[PDB]
Amino acid sequence: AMTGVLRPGHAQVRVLNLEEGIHFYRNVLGLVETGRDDQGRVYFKCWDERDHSCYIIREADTAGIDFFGFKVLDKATLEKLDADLQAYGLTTTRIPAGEMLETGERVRFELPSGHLIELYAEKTCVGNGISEVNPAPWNAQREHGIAPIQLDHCLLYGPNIAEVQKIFTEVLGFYLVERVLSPDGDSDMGIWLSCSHKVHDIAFVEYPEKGKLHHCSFLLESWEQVLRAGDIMSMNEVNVDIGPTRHGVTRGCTIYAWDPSGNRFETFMGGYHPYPDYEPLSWTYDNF
Amino acid sequence: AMTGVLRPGHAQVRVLNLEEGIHFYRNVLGLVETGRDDQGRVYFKCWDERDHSCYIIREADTAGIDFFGFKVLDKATLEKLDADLQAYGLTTTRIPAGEMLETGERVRFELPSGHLIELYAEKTCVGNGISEVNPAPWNAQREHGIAPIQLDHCLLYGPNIAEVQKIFTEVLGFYLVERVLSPDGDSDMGIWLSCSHKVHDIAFVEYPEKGKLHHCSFLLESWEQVLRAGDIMSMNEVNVDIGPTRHGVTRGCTIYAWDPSGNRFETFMGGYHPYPDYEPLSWTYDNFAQGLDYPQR
Amino acid sequence: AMTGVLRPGHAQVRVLNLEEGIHFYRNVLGLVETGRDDQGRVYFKCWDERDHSCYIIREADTAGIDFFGFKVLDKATLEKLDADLQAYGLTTTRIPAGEMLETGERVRFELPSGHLIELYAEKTCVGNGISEVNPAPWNAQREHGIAPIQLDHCLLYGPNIAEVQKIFTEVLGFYLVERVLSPDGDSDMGIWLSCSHKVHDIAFVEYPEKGKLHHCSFLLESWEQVLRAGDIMSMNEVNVDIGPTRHGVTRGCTIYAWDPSGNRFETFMGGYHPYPDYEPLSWTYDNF
Amino acid sequence: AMTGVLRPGHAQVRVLNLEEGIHFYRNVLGLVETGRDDQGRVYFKCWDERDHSCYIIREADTAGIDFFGFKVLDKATLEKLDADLQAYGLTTTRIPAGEMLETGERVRFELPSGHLIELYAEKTCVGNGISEVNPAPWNAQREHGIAPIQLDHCLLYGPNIAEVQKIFTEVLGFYLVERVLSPDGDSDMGIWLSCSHKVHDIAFVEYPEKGKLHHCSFLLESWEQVLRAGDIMSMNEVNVDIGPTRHGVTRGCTIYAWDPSGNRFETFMGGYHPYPDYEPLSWTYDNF
Ligand SMILES: [Fe+2]
Ligand SMILES: [Fe+2]
Ligand SMILES: [Fe+2]
Ligand SMILES: [Fe+2]
Repeated sequence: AMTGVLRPGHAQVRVLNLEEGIHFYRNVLGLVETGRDDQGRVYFKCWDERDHSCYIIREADTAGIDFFGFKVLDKATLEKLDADLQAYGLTTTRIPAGEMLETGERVRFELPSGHLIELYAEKTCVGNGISEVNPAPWNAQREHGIAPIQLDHCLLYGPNIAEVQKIFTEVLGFYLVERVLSPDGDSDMGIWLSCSHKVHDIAFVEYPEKGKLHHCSFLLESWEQVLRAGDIMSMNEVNVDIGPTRHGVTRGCTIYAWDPSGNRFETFMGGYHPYPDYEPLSWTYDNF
Repeated sequence: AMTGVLRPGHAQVRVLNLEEGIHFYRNVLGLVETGRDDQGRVYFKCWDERDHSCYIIREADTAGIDFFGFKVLDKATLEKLDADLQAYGLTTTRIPAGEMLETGERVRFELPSGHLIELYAEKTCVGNGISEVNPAPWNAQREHGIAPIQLDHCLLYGPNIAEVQKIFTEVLGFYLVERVLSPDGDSDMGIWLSCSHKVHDIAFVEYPEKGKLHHCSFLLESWEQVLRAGDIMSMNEVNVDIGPTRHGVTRGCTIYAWDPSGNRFETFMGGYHPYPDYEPLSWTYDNFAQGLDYPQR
Repeated sequence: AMTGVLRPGHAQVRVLNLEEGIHFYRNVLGLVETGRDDQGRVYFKCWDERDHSCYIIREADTAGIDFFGFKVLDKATLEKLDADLQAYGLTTTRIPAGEMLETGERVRFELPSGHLIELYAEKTCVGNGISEVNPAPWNAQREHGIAPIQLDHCLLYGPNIAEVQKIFTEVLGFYLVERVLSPDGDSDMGIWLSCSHKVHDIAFVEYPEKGKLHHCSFLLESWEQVLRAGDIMSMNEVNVDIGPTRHGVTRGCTIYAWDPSGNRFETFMGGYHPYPDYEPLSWTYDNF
Repeated sequence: AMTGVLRPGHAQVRVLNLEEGIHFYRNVLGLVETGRDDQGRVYFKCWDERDHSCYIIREADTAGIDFFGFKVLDKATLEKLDADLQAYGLTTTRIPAGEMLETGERVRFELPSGHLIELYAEKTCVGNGISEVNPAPWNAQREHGIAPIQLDHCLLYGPNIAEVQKIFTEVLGFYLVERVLSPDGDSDMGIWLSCSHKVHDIAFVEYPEKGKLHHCSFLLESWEQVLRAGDIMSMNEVNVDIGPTRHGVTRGCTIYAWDPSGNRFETFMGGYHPYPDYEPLSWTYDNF
C-alpha cells in the first residue's frame, strides 16, 4: 500500500510577468489551467493527473519557489504527521481550507535549508478529461504543447541537508534512494528522496544560499517525447539549460530549460523502480 | 511511503520439461539464473531487480502456476498480515525459511478462486549486476534476450472474484484501479488491483475453473523494447498469442506469448500512475469482450 | 544521382462517398488538402512533401484505384520514357496538362496486371508548410491526425507479374529488391521493386483478377508514431486490417487499415537502404 | 533510378595507434572488421551494409582523413565520370584494382578544399551476415556495440567551398539540399550535398586549412538508438563532443564523439526526403 505522504501535490512558483507566464505554461509546457483566484494566482495541472492543481503561478518581484506541497493518504494521516512534525521540533502552521482554490487545509512548516513545505489531505478531483467508462484510446490534450503527465518532483538548493534528510526519513516516511558523497569526510552533498517507488519525489543539494529552487520536474511518456519537448522549446525560443541527455544520478533522460522568468523546469523520463527495502546508490563527489 | 504489501515477489510456474525450460527463460526471455535447489527448482530474476528471484520453474505433469508471492515491508508487517488473514477467515500455512533458496518464511493461503498466494519479508538481495557506487544505466544484461526489468504482475482466472477483491482490499491493503462491469445485471467480471502506484500488481477475471493462470507479466523499458521482443520471439520460433498491441483494459503496449510448456507470459511497457485516493475506471462487458483478457478468443 | 523515374507521385482512388472520404483523409490520416477541381476530385499531400498532391479521391460507384503515377526528373526524361515504353510494345496514352489540378501532362499506360500507371515531370511545388529559410523541424501539421510524411508506395494485385517485372526493370529503370518465391515450382509470386534506394516504390502480387489494389502506403517517422497511428484509428472506429506488427518481407513495422470505402491503406516505418547494385532477397512461399 | 554516383563508399582515416583503433571501432562503434592487408590497414563495414568496406583505418603520425571514396553505378559510369573531371580541369590519378583489399580500380582527384576524393565501380559484396532467403527477423550483430547501419556521409573543412560545390553539382550530379549563408556579401559558409534522396551524402564548410576532416557519419535506426549510443560511449569512457541533440540544419538527431586518436565521428538518425527537383533550404548566418 501507499500510505503516509503519497506524492508531490503542488509547487507554487513566482513569475515576473503573469501574462507571459500564463501563456508559457499553458501553451508551451502544455499544463492545463484549472482556475484563477482573487489573489492573482493561476492554477495549473498536468493533463493526465486527476487533482485540480500541481503548479501555481504568481506575480512578484523575483523568480523562485514560494513553497512545495505533498498530498497525504487521508485527514487522519494529516493530523498524525502534523503532530509528529511538531514532536520533532518544527513549528507547524495550518493554512485554512480554501486559502487555495479547491484545496483543503494544509500543514505548513519550514526546513533548515530554508524551504517552505506543505502537507494536505484534500484537493478536488476534476479528473483528466477522459471518460470513467471505456476511456478513449486517444485524447487531444495529450498533444497540446509539451503536455507532461504529472508533477514528478523538485530539486532544492539549501544549507542544512543532513537535518533535511532526517526530517524526511524519520518523520515523513521517505527513504534515501540516491546520494552524492561529500568531496571528503562526511556527508552527503546531494540527496534524492522517495516516498513511494519512484526514483525520487524530491531532492536536496548542499548550498549556502537558503531556500533556492533548482527545478520542478514534469514526467514525460518516452525518450521521443523528450526530443519533441526539445523541438517545441526551440520553436518557442525557450532558453534551454541542458539539451536532451541522460542523468547519471537517477538515469533520467532529460532536458533542463528556463521559464520566461528564470525558473528552471524539467521534462524527463526514465529511471529504475526502487522500494523501501532497498539500499541507496551513491556517487563520488568528483563524478557529481 | 510504500508500506504493508510492497510488490510482486515471485511466481512459481510449472514446466513440462525442465531443460528446455531453462534455455527459453534465460536465453529468450532474458531472465537471470540465480540458483538451483535440491527439489530441482531453477530460480531467476529480472536483471534490474535486486532480490535473488522473481520467477521459479518446476518440472511437472501439468503447466500452470504453483503459487504467487508478494514481498512485504518487514517481519512485523508479515506477522500482522498473517494475523489479519486469520481474523478475516482464511486459513494460513507457514512455509519455513530456507524452504526456498535465499528466502525467509512465507505465509501461504488459498483464495476463493483457488490460487495460492504467499507473503514474505525476507529474500536475499543479490543486486542488479551493476556497481552500487557510480552505477551505469545498464550493462550487457539489458541486451541478453528480451531482458525484462521486473516481474510486474500476473492475471488469474478464478470463480469468486467478488470475495477475492474483498480479501485484497480489506485485508491486504490493495485498491481497485480498474474493472470490467457485468454484462448488465452488474457485478464484476474482472478486476485489476494495486498495492502501489502501479496500474496493477495483480488481476483477476471471473472463471469456472479454479487456479487458472492466464499469464505472468514482465515490464520492458519502452515501446521499442516491446518491438524488439517481438523480433526476438519470431527468431526463436516462439509461439505468440497476440502480437504487439495497444492492450486496452490497462493502456499498456504488449505482447502475449507462450512458454514451451504452455505458460503464457507478457512483455509490455506503459501505463498511467494511479494512487490510493483515485476512483477506479470501468469497462463495459462488450468492450471487454473485444479485449485480450476475454476468456474467449 | 536520382534519375529517370524518381518517386511515387500520386495515387487516385475511388471512394463511395466524397465528403465522407474527405473528413477521413484530412482528419484521420491527416493529409493536407490542396484543392478541388470541376470533376469533383479533391487533392491531398502529406505535410512534409512539397508537391501539390500525392493522393486524389474521386467519388465513384466502386472502391479501388484508378491510376498510380510516378514523377520523373524532367520533360526530356518523360518524352524518353514515353518512347521507350512504346518501343517495348506498350500502347501509350497522353493526358494533357491541367487535366489534373496543378499537374503537367502525363504519360499513361496499362500493365498486363490491369493497373494504370502514369509518369509526369511537372507538378506545382507548394511546399511543406515550413519556411525555406531557417526552417523548423516540423509544425502543428505533423500532429493533425496520423499525418504521414510521404506517399511511400502501393502494392497492386494482378495477373501478369512476370511481364510486369520486365517492364519496370527493363523500361522504367527499377530493380528487384525482394521477391516471394512460388510454391516449390519456382517463379515469382510477389515482387517488390525500387527506382531509388528505398526497399520499394511499388509492389505486385500475382492474382487472377486485374487492376486490384491491395494498398497505398504512407510513411511514419517512428515505431512510436505507428503506435500513435493505432490509437488514432481506434479512437475513430477505423476498421483495422492487421494491427501494428513487424512485416518480414520488408522489415517495416506497419498497420493495415481500411478507408471508409474499403480501400486499404498502410502506415509504417523502417526497412533498410538498398541500391541498384544489390542482389534481391527472397522468401519461400510457405514462409510467405 | 539511382545512376551515376550512388553513395558514400569508404573513408580511410589515420589512427595514432592501430590496436586502440581496432578495439574502438570493432567493440565500441560496432563496425564489423572485414580485413587487413600488407600495408597495415584494417578494414571495416557496417553490419547491415553489403560491400566489403566503408571505413579503413591506418596507423600514422597524425589524425585525419587520407581519402573518401564514392561508389558509382558501373564501369562505364566510372570512365564517363573520370573523363568529365579532366574535361573540367582536374587531374585524376588512377589507383589500380587490388591496391585496396577486395576493391577494384578507382579514380582519384583533389578538391580545391584540399581533400582527396575517390570514385569506384567495384568492391566485393560480402553481404550483411544474414541469409538471402527468409532473412532472420534480427541478428546479434545489431546489438554489438553502437552498431550503425551504414556510412551515411562525411563533413569536410577546407577552402574555396564555392569551387567544390560546382564540381559536385556540375560534374558528379550531386545537388544542394541545404546551405548556410555568410554574414553578408552572401556566399556559402557551408553546403550540404546529396547524390541521392538522402539529406546529404556529403557536406563542406569554408575553412582556411585544407584537407581537414570534421567528422565521418554513421546512421542509426531511431532516436532511442542514439541515446543508447550515448550510454555505450559513456560506459566505454569515450569523450563526447556535443551531447545528443536536434541539429536543425538536416534535422538530424545526433551525437558527436571522438576517436581514441582524435577523429570526430557521428551516430545520428532522422531527416526529410529530398529529391533533385527540390530547391535547397537556407539558414542565415546568425543561426549557424
Ligand atoms: Fe529532476
Ligand atoms: Fe498483464
Ligand atoms: Fe506496403
Ligand atoms: Fe553529419
